[PDB]
Amino acid sequence: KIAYSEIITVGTDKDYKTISDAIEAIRHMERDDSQRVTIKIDPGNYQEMLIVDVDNVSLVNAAGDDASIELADSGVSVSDKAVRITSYYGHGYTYYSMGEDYRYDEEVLKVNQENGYPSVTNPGSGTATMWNATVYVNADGFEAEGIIFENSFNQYVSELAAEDTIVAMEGAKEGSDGTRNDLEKGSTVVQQKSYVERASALALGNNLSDIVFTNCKVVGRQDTLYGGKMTYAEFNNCEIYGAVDYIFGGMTAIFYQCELKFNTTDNKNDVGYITAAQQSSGRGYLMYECHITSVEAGTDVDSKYYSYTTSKPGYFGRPWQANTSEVVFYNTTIDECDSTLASTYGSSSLIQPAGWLNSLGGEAQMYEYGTTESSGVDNSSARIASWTTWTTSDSVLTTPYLADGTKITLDAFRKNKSG
Ligand SMILES: [Mg+2]
Ligand SMILES: [Mg+2]
Ligand SMILES: [Mg+2]
Ligand SMILES: [N+]
Ligand code: NA
Ligand code: NA
Ligand code: NA
Repeated sequence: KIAYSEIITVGTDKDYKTISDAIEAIRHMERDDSQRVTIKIDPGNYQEMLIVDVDNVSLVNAAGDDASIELADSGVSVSDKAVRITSYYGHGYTYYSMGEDYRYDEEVLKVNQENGYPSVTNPGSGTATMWNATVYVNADGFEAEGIIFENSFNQYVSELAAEDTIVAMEGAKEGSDGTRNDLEKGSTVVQQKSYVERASALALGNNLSDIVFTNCKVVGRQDTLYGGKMTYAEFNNCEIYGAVDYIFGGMTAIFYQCELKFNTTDNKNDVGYITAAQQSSGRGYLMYECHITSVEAGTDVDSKYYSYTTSKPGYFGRPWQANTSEVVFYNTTIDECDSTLASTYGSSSLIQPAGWLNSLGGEAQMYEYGTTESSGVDNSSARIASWTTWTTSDSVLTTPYLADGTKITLDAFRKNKSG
């Protein structure tokens, strides 16, 4: 056991050299679980996977109010005032670096590369690996400020990925620019739809409380951000990036004044769906005064595959749990789509007129109140026109009240301490 420290630092001459090392130190502290530990991280690029299994821990950028969450170099780099926590496993591949707990281990890598075979087969999607999440939060009271969480699987070939041995397995998706193992460091060819599969940046476990992200960014494509059932999490002034089902799971979440950025390519089938909610009961997601928008070429993504001023139009979501899942879009501002893509895909709005799809789990309690369309269109009458049990008039609210009478407020989506 080591002493309690309320604040510990990460950086080349700080308390700890890696974020992993700092979390491991917290596991050894003589502290009550109620005593918070803040990990104050120097700006830098941290090629690490983390399991946060310690209560009341914060990850914060040492740059404070002057933190950046900007990407650079077509996704490959970050601002010098950014803290990026990144890793690269995704569905369909096994990795010589992967250890028994499904996380990267440099010592396992060395053994496996000497042996000529991996030691652990990647399950891929699902809760065994948390969709290969970079950061898996499995504790109460977790907070983060000014951090970029990323899975690079469909963003770029990282240093560590290029040095790993990556094995295509069941479900591997690849296009025509080389197999994943053969790509060199810095390649962005993995942004293409033909290489896309599920790879989470950030996953929250189930039954967790008091999780809050502030001024963070979460970077991925398919299944970027997961949160489990009965977890309360808030994302305040964050940026969430993705394509298919990029915010998913059964958490009771608030996205307060977030940028919701479609991270898609020119490929005609590369369409985004913001939410894929999976509640069996109770409250779902509250998207409160968010901005539906797009990534930018040269900072976030490679212009080779992103040729227009916006993403093509996408959708608010596709419910994963039938009937009982819940998402509320409240006071959303929706970009106008690039005029060329608007014509091609039949939508001036960056959200398709139908709004939602039944193509995952079915219909469920998907709501919209107070939309501003920057294009000036009014697609209210078109929303979910093909749905039969949750219909347009259930979804498109004229007053800010849900079907059970609940007023749409932040507090409606926070934990009720008496149960
Ligand atoms: Mg890779
Ligand atoms: Mg597949
Ligand atoms: Mg309305
Ligand atoms: N940026
Ligand atoms: Na860890
Ligand atoms: Na799987
Ligand atoms: Na790298």
